[PDB]
Amino acid sequence: NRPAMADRQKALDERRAAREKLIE
Amino acid sequence: SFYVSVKDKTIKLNSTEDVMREVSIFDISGKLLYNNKKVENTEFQVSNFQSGNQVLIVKVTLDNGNIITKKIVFN
Amino acid sequence: DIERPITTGVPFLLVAADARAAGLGDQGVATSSDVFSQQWNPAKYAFAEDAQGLSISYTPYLTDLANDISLGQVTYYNKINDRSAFAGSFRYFGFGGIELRQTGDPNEPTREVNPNEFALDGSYSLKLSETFSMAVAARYIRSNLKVATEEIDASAAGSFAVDVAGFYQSEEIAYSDFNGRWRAGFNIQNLGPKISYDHDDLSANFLPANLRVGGGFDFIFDDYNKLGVSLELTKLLVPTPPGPGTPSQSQADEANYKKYKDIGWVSGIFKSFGDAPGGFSEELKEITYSAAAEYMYQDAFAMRLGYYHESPMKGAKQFFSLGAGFKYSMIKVDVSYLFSASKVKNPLENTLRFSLTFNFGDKYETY
Ligand SMILES: CCCCCCCCCCC(CCCCCCCCCC)(CO[C@H]1O[C@@H](CO)[C@H](O[C@@H]2O[C@@H](CO)[C@H](O)[C@@H](O)[C@@H]2O)[C@@H](O)[C@@H]1O)CO[C@H]1O[C@@H](CO)[C@H](O[C@@H]2O[C@@H](CO)[C@H](O)[C@@H](O)[C@@H]2O)[C@@H](O)[C@H]1O
Repeated sequence: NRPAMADRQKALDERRAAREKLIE
Repeated sequence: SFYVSVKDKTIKLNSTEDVMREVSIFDISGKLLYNNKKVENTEFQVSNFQSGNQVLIVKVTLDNGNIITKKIVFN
Repeated sequence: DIERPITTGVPFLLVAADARAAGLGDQGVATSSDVFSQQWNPAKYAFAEDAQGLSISYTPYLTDLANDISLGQVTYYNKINDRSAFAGSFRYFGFGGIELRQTGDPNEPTREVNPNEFALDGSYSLKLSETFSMAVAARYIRSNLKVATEEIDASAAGSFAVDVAGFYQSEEIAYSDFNGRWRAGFNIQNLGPKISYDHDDLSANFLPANLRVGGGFDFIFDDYNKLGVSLELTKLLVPTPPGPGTPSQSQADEANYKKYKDIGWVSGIFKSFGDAPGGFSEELKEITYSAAAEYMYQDAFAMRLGYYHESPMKGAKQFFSLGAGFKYSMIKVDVSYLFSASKVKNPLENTLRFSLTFNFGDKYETY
């Protein structure tokens, strides 16, 4: 037709990277 | 139609065609300073020494349970 | 009961003036940044999520006895950059209009007096690091509670004070069961010269200089549920007056009061600390504390429990507090209620505090 802690930490890291990259 | 007057440390209630049943005078602290259940549209002499307090609250209960509230300055 | 309370001028400055902090046990130094964060901790105005905010707060007094006797607050904040913010707040305690009447032809013109007490302050907050911020505030206090009569002068008494605040807010940190957040705060309040109610230097009252130190933690579950637990400690920075005797019966008390009242406010700040032959435990009786829990759903519903404890030796203000908050689109409504647990009657018992804030402007992301 074209371990919740680890997931939460990955989501936080992705949010941090995206917020850092978007403004610059 | 209701008036409270203070001339010389004396409280004077005036009601037009309305007769009061009870009067209560409170301080700003909420302490009951005076209470009379036999109001006759007359004057009231509360103790003159109030430790620097001037503002008083007068609650008047009429024939019916209606309550009239007046803030006065005790002078 | 209350043995040797600390006597300060303009005590109305110590009353919580917003429903959100009132519902959290009269604490705001380490809670989340909001529009009311001027009486508690201006330093978190730099951590605001909205660019500009306005707020109106109403705290009625003696609701059963009379109307119009209340403490109102109007706050405005504007954060210009992502690092700095300006704020201005105005607190006003009033009895409402009071008519001065003699019988004297009751159609005669009458004089209306409004005895009041207000404080107007402006604060600047700047973020030093990404997690820490500081703030400096300047406040003008005026007291006009006296009514002019014969042999009574009703000139207002004024004073100035400064505020130094600091706020730390960490980033979201993932743990085993939740990804919480850490907060800390301090606020040194009401640092200024003594207020003279009678306009005489010999008869002056200390400003209620205060120190608030607090810390909080946010349990974040499901991205829609939050539980903020906050703890605050408060100490008055005013010297304690002499008591029964500190070695001619009344002469000793007169001399002790003479030496106590002849203390500068700057020196009084340091004299508040220590001044006891005992250790930390003996001085712990001058520390008030408060513990608060705020549940937050979708950042739109808030449910607040609080406990405020003074030592019954001074003040005797011990109570539990209930609070609720709602956010429709840009309008936030807070209500708070108090259950007293002290022997002395709390003037704010059976009273529902109201708060209403409008948020507008740009939105800032939270680090
Ligand atoms: C003098 C003393 C203060 C009076 C100033 C009045 C200004 C009103 C601001 C209204 C406010 C807060 C209101 C809540 C606070 C009230 C609390 C009261 C409590 C009382 C107890 C949101 O209110 C929004 O409500 C929206 C309705 O849904 C409307 O959107 C409008 O629909 C269409 C129009 O029909 C329009 O096409 C559409 O573009 C709008 O989006 C607007 O009314 C407004 O944007 C502010 O938010 C925003 O408003 C705008 C201007 O609109 C402000 O821009 C600046 O305004 C002047 C700056 O000073 C400058 O001149 C101006 O150059 C500058 O652009 C910003 O501030 C901005 O952040």
